[PDB]
Amino acid sequence: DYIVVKGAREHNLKNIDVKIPRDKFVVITGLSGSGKSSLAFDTIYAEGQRRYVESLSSYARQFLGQMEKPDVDYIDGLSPAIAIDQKTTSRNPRSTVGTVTEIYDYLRLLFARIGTPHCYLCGREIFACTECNVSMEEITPRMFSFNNPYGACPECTGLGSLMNIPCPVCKGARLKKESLAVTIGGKNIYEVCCLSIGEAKEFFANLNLTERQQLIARQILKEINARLGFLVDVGLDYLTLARAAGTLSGGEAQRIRLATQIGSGLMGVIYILDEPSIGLHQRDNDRLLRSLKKLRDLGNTLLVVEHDEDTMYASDYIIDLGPGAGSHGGQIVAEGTVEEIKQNPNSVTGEYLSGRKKIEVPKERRKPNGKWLEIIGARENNLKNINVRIPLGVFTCITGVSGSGKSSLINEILYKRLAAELNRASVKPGEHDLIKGIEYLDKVIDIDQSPIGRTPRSNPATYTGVFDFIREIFANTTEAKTRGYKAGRFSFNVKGGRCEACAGDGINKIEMHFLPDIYVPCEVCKGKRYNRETLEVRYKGKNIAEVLDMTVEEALEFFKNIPRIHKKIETLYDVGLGYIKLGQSSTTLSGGEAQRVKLATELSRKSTGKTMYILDEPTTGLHMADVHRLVGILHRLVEAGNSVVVIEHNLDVIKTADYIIDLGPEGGSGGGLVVAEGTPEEVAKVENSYTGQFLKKVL
Amino acid sequence: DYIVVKGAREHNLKNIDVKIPRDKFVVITGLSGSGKSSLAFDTIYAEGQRRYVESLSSYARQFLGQMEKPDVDYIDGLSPAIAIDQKTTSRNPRSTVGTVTEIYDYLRLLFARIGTPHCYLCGREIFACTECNVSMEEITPRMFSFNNPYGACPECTGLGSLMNIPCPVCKGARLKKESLAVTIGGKNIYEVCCLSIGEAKEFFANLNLTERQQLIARQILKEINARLGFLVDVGLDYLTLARAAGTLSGGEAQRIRLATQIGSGLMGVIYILDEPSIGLHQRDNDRLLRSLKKLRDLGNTLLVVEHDEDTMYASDYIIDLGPGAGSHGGQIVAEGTVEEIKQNPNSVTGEYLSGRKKIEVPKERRKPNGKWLEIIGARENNLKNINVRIPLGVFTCITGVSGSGKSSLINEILYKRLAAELNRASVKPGEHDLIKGIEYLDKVIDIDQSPIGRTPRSNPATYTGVFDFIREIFANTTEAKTRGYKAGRFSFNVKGGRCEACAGDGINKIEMHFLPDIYVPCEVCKGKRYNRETLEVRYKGKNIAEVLDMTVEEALEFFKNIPRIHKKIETLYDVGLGYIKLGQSSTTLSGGEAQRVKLATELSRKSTGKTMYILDEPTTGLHMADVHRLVGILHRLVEAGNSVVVIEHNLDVIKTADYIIDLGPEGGSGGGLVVAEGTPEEVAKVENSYTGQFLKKVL
Ligand SMILES: Nc1ncnc2c1ncn2[C@@H]1O[C@H](COP(=O)(O)OP(=O)(O)NP(=O)(O)O)[C@@H](O)[C@H]1O
Ligand SMILES: Nc1ncnc2c1ncn2[C@@H]1O[C@H](COP(=O)(O)OP(=O)(O)NP(=O)(O)O)[C@@H](O)[C@H]1O
Ligand SMILES: [Zn+2]
Ligand SMILES: [Zn+2]
Ligand SMILES: [Zn+2]
Ligand SMILES: [Zn+2]
Ligand SMILES: [Zn+2]
Ligand SMILES: [Zn+2]
Repeated sequence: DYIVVKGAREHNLKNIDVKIPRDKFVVITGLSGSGKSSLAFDTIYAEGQRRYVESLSSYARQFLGQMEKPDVDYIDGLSPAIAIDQKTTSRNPRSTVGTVTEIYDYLRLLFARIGTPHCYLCGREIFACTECNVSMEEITPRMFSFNNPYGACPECTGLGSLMNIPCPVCKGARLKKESLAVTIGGKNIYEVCCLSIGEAKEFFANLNLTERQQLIARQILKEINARLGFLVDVGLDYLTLARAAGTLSGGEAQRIRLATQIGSGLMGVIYILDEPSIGLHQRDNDRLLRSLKKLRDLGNTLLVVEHDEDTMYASDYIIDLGPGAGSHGGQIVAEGTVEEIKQNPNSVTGEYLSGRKKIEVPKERRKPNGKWLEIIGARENNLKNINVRIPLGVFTCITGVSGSGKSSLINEILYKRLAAELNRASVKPGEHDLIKGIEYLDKVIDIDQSPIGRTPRSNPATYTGVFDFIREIFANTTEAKTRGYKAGRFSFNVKGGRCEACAGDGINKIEMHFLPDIYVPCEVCKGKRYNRETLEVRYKGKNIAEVLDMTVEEALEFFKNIPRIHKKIETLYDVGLGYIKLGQSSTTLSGGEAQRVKLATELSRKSTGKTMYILDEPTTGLHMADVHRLVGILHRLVEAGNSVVVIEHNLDVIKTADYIIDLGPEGGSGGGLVVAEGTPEEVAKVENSYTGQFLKKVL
Repeated sequence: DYIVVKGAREHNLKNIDVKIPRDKFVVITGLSGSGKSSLAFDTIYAEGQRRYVESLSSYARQFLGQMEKPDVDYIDGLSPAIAIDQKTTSRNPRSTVGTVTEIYDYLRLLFARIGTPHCYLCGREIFACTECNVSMEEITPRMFSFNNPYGACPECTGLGSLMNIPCPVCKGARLKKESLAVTIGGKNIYEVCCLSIGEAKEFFANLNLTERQQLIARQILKEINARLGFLVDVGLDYLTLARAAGTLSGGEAQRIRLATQIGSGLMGVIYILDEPSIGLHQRDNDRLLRSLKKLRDLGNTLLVVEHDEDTMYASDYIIDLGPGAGSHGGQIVAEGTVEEIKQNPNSVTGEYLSGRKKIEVPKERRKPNGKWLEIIGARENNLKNINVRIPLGVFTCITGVSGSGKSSLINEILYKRLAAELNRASVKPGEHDLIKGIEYLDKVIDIDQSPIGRTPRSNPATYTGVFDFIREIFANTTEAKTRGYKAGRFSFNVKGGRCEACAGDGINKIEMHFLPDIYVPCEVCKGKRYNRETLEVRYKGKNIAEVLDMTVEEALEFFKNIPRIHKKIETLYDVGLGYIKLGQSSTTLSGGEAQRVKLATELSRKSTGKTMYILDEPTTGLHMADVHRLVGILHRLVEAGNSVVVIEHNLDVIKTADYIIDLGPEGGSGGGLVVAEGTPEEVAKVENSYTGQFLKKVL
């Protein structure tokens, strides 16, 4: 009844042991990069998945790949583990929302059972019609499926789009003309799938059937209603069953997977979730928590990595890691219920939970200086031809419920148009007329969690530009002048100073007969990426490799004398990356580390006062202290004369914003409008706004 | 706490429902082809595997394939399912017994922890030696692994055999010369792996370590001892950790998988096993049952398809299907504990359990007629250069414990030599000198469970030769003579009578854009495999397609007038295939059905009295009634003047044999000898023979 883990030394874990209770709601918390995500996914999920995959067939196990064995002594009390995260892929066009949620099969069964046959030539009711003289075969569930030759459209082989343009025959219905003739309640299968989830649930609720039809089709109706209710309680009440799976975002895919797992009813499975509440409005938090509790009540163990206060208060057991990040983290500081953590004096989460540390609402807010950005005729996706004014020089937050269209309206329209107008891009913008006020801006930079590189030749030091200064100060030493060296000698990108064996990468590729490529450190350079002649030069007792190896915190004291390097190192420390090292490969950096590197690079630049920054959910996977630091950094950037636009669902970040734009009042076809605009105080006075109500409650 | 299954209609299941208790020892029983194996594997295992695979990554799920959805209404209370069966594959040479059992990792850890360094050039002890002037790196567990560049032999990339001949450098050790220098207790890792499992366990038990060594290496020793004990209790105490996984047989692989599953300690997993006791001697039955109970006691549900009496008596819940096979089966006849089934008057298993029906020991036994088969210098595998005499004209059974070498000695030596001498084969026989008495035999036929064909053009009717008689009697009708037809017209292999659309196969291949090939019935012939002109001819109110469609039981009454067809149909009914149809495709036949078809074909032949039949475990997946029928058929074949040699572990079949040859007294290197020979009464008088003791107890 316990999951005993001993000798966990994965990544930065400091040889810790823990006993996680089974069949309970367990939440893991900690600072960003403190090792909680590693401790969960790389140890427990990896072991649970491997112990089940290895027992399967040899062909399937090899096809799925060989998961790396975690550095753990022994794990006791383990079950097969399923991980849900925002890591979806396009996969294939054959899969849609209905197929993933396993409701299309029930729809096919219902249409085969109580469907009403019809003639596609004469339009009358029917197994043959005396008017059109056409004979039809027996009704089977296989006919309504587009994955079989009996029902798939012959022109587009049941894909709905010739390889992409829509199929002219079925117009994307993915089914034969004869199959679509069968209609239930005046709507065929395609029309039912085209409806929204809530609309479909309402239609099924009030559907009228005869006594025989109700008697024969009851379990199917019950299952369909239960699955639709699960989907609604999850939060995706605006989606359509006919939507392709690839087009869904990470959060939508994760929530769909959660709903499918709830519907399946699997028992004795360890579920590991990575921030289920991300990309979700505050009003859906209670429903999400209820859904999580319902999933747990099926006989499953829940391991949720969430920093939400409501999730903390609704959990059974909380495990806190820290007290810092990187080399300062990897230890269990607090453990117990929420009350024990709140009373714990050495817990980072408890300090914010008890109210000792909190984000203070500013007493003064900036005002626009007559410069505005106007968007005219925004009609992309569900936008109802609205016009929005975005003030310049202030901190602007775009709020609204999920599916309101804020992410599309920002990313696919404003950022694309600004990039085309300023950076001379080659990407088609969204459906809009024109943008007024572009001349007030000079450049636009988008900050996200995408990796900063794909090769080991890119490092945070090189990205921030401090590597050039380091090379110059190394070449300015007495030894370099004596030996006639150049500033480019101390670089792993130009031949002459780097090691020729690994070409400056520091690693070598070894190919096995029946195994994938394995990367090992270079033997000639011992992973130092430099030859002996270059490494012979030392400045202040340290060489170039030693300088690259040390962390930002050590570099702060080491480079106190040089002001130009000191400024960049101080910026990197202020963006919260004091534990990282300058020589770390960009391929190993996480999303948060890459975002912090980009923020530090933007801060170090000489702002001209005509720069616009766009951030899409910057608080993904961030603790309360990380949120406070990010708010401070954003406020500093705004005070630097630039403009910041952030799409955020966190109330703490929202309450500190200067301008708020609300999109709603619902999601999907029910949204795309503008509800409230202005300062947070003004928005809090709007009655018909959920964000306004939550802001009024917070303030 | 229950597994509720409703509306199960897979294959021949007659829409049954059942409630299987959870976390209990459950045994499913029934006649061969009664639908128990289908009801278990195709429904429960398929659903449990699919509900876990679909939740995994898209790339892994598609790589592992898409399991077919069973025809079941709904299943409640399900967990991920693991199926263990004799369906292993060669896979890759990179996997051995130790790697599969997950003991090689612990061996590497132990050698890295308490290993004794040594010099491979001077032979002295050592991190460098002042004599050879050679420096060695730090000892790490990765060095002892052959799947990494640090330890793999460079000549053969860590495979142990260049692509096959052994690597001249490492001589199959799969490791570098420096790695093998580290020895624990006078033996390196390769020598430890080369030892038998029991010998290795004994060596580890009496291994002497210092106080510090014992303190630092205790968990590893405990895990190694536990895994070795599990392997011994399973029954494979003669295997070697260095043996390749591909060379293992089906039973050995299944038992290794069982031992690995026990060692892993997974919880909340439904385990489905297909005859775990097959290929195992009676003396290991108690140990196997104890191992199964220990595996269940970890919090798992056991679904065992076994016909053993001891398994029935050691189980918690028994579900019995029947009462017949094929169309007569697919229903739950009895359900409850062993006492309830024994008292049940309409249970097939209970009738044999209570003693109402039993196999009677013959009161007289046949004697050899001076004709014997002599094998001289049999040295293949573990045979210790023994000579065996096999009498001719009688029923001979080859017994012995697992690993004694009976299967090798028979199949790879005697059958191969007889085939080369008589049928003019091109397969190299085993290590033997010569065989005396070959001139007494005319031909040798081996009967196994391999499929009788790979195309739909082969059917049991064509295999037995009755199809030619059916074609002749169809062409002898008045209509065929009037239309000038030929005997070859009513055949799906020659153009002229068969349907040209499907070329007589009856199915068509349809290729999808992103899906594998799908086979559907031919539209032109409607699956009848004949054109309208041929089908127009009817004999006694039935056409050729109708004749092919009907079962053997109906054909018995239909073809009473024709004696030649009646004899073959009666033979097919007597071999227990009265439920099968003549037109069934050979690709869909199971192993038991194929074996019965081969037995019927052999029975229908005109025996010349100089034929030898070899059967390897013919009682695989057979009920008690099936065993009785097989014993009767074998006795009839022996009485037909031929010779039968059967390698069987079942005591019921053994007690009815005329001659018994015992190989032992142990398995592996401890066996390969001859213990007892003669009649079962004589064998039962041998004290140092487990088979003799069991025969004495039975008689
Ligand atoms: N490729 C697409 N095809 C059809 N409809 C789409 C597509 N992409 C988005 N939509 C819909 O158009 C709207 C886009 O809203 P979007 O801006 O993506 O969501 P949001 O309000 O920011 N919520 P969230 O992503 O959950 O944080 C939603 O109603 C989507 O369902
Ligand atoms: N390819 C191989 N390489 C090495 N040893 C082998 C190989 N095949 C078999 N052996 C060994 O040689 C002997 C062969 O015995 P075998 O006849 O296969 O077993 P058996 O006594 O019939 N038992 P079972 O198969 O369990 O019913 C055993 O000791 C095996 O471990
Ligand atoms: Zn009509
Ligand atoms: Zn189409
Ligand atoms: Zn190098
Ligand atoms: Zn030496
Ligand atoms: Zn080698
Ligand atoms: Zn045809």
